[PDB]
Amino acid sequence: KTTQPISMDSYEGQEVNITCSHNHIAANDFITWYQQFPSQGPRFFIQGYKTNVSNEVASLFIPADRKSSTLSLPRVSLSDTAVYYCLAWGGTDMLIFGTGTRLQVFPNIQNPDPAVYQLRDSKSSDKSVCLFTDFDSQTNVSQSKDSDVYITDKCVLDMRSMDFKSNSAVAWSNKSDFACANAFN
Amino acid sequence: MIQRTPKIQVYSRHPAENGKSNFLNCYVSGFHPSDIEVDLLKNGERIEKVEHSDLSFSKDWSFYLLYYTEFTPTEKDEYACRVNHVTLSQPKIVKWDRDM
Amino acid sequence: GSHSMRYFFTSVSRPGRGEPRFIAVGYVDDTQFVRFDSDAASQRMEPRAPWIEQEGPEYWDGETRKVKAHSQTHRVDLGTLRGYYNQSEAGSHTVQRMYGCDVGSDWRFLRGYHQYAYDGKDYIALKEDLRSWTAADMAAQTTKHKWEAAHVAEQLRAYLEGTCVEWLRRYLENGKETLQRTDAPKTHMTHHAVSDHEATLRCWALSFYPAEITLTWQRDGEDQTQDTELVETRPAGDGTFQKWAAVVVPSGQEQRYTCHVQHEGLPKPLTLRWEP
Amino acid sequence: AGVAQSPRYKIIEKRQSVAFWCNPISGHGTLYWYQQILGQGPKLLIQFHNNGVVDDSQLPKDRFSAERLKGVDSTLKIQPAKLEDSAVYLCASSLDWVGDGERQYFGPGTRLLVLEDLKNVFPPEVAVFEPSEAEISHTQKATLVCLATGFYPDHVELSWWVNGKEVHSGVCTDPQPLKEQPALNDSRYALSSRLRVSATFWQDPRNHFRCQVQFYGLSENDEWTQDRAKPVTQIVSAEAWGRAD
Amino acid sequence: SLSNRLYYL
Repeated sequence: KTTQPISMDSYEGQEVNITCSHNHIAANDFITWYQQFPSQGPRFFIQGYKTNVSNEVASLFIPADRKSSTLSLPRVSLSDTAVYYCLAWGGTDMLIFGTGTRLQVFPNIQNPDPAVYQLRDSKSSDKSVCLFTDFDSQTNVSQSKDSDVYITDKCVLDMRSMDFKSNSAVAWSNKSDFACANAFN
Repeated sequence: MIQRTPKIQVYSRHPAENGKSNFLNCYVSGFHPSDIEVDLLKNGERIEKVEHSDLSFSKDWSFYLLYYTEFTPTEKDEYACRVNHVTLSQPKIVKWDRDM
Repeated sequence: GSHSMRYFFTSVSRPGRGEPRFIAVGYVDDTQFVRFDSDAASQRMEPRAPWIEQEGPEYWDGETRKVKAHSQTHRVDLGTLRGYYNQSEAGSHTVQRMYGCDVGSDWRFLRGYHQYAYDGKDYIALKEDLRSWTAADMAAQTTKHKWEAAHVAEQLRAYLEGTCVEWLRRYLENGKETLQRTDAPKTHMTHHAVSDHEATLRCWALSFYPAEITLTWQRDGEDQTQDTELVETRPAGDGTFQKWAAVVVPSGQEQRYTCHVQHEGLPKPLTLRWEP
Repeated sequence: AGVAQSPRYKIIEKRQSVAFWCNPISGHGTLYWYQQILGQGPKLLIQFHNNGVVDDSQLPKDRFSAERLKGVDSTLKIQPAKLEDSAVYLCASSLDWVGDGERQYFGPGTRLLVLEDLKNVFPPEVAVFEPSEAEISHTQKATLVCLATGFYPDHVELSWWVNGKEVHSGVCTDPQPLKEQPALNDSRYALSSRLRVSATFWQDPRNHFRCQVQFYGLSENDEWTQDRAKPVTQIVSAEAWGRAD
Repeated sequence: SLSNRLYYL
């Protein structure tokens, strides 16, 4: 049995360290880490034995007594957001994947310009949406299960072309009393 | 490719007493290869109800098997053990001797 | 005091019947506890001892899995050797594997084993230090070179010094009321006269476990070795063992011979002398 | 080289049959079927080497079964399915299943959703909202927004298309959908997306922007008694044209 | 328990 945190948060550009706990590791068992992105299958990430190992994607720190192990993403990208499974097994042994550790990599907004904008249906002007965008990563967007107020959580967009990233949340309602310039409050 | 010939012992599990149930054994040992025919006899006739241990072997790679049946010895019934193998040109029969 | 666990694998090609026969068994000391037979219905590892039955289904699953892997590795091995020894596909050949481990009374590691045989001869085996291989001939030199590059020694070692031992300790505790028992031999002597001249004294040891025993004849308290017959220790059928030793003797000199019996269940060794 | 599986999504009624397919890496002789219940990791269902079952101790034989009769492509099959079988069915291959420890290569999954009744299945409604002139003068950027609505289930895939080509730069779709009615138990979902482009680009009236939502729904051999339109697999889009002012 | 390590000859 491996045991690992259920979730882990992080900002892009930092070093990330997930801890695996495997006290009853068998003496020939290897320590192995799969990474699963959303809606993909798990893929092999890093494997270690009894001596520390680092490839071109991560580092595995393995103590001498091998009761625990530590995976070390050196400098995380938003693209590294995924579940990280930690297995201690060997040879003909089943993979026992467990719960994993859901890593989340939040972005590091270089020039925040927080603003709310209103967009009109490209068809029935009546229908319209509110866009809160350009806010920093410390700005946190509350949900709203109160009446017909619908608010998405922040989603980062990257315009690589111009090396620009932007946090953005969307709110909409069918009510006529729907206001734009407040609705994220 | 090394062949070895079966060694055969034929004996009871418990001290034999006439008219009292016991187990007739026949332990074959030190043979190679594993293909072996074994048959406990009663008055020179195959006994049906004969079970046998799982194939294991010794430190020299030679096989050993116990064949056994339930039986009640008398003072007139003769049991034996007939084993065949590639190393024996004909079946080797070995009478049960209760002092052995 | 001393204890072992050992697994024994035999696989024999049945050219024409295709699927090779594969039989695996497992022992603790001299008591068999698991078996697998490629020809059986169950196609799982089966129990051959009460105490191991208490093991849960995660166990049985995991052993059935492993044993199938064993069966597979051997089916392949059969062919590999066939080619290494440049033999043809018309003959039945035999491959045998044995591994296991040994511990003192402290229940600590003493020795481990991993060894292969092909057609009743040695093939390859792991030396006592479990750091290097002994290749019986030229053919098995090829397996050596491979398993060296593939760091097999290091891994198997860790199994034998580590895993293997822990499971024995467990099996021992779980089967304490059987495996850890010392059944001292029941001993008698018999007298049968071949002639007016010679006569046979037969010294018996029955219902003993474990099977490790020693019977020696001593003339006037000196090891008499010469006019002697000693049958192979044999299994009784009910988990105990049997042995006897014989001396043919000049009649009138019967009380000049003594049978000496050493077995772990006896506080002191036994001395037996024909009583009319 | 990747493992391939078909299909990606499957909606099925309680008590019905379903079948997943996998093609392992060419040569890999051991294949695996795993089941990934949502929020867990994959657990093994069954393991083949060449055409034979090495491990099936944990497979529910009452309903699950599998095949690899030529030792290459495989087919897992549930029949009759139960509600709790709603999972991703993953497939994997290995070179062999013996040795030091063999690295497994996984396919991308088949998402299976088993429903009590197929009457709660609804296609997506798609609107695209055009950039705010506020954003344009403040930033010289222009963020379209796309909204999928009333869709059940989440078997949906939203893509952005500029002038007939799919685009990914400047796009970000909600990693999750939103229960339109969080209260209710089989609620329909909604989903938003954003395409951000330069002002000068959005000002060109020649540029066509399209938001496309593919929905995996019912098929031929599903029954539709409801008077509403049969919620079949379909692609539902919405568009907006660039505007000089 | 059997071993998990199996290597071909």
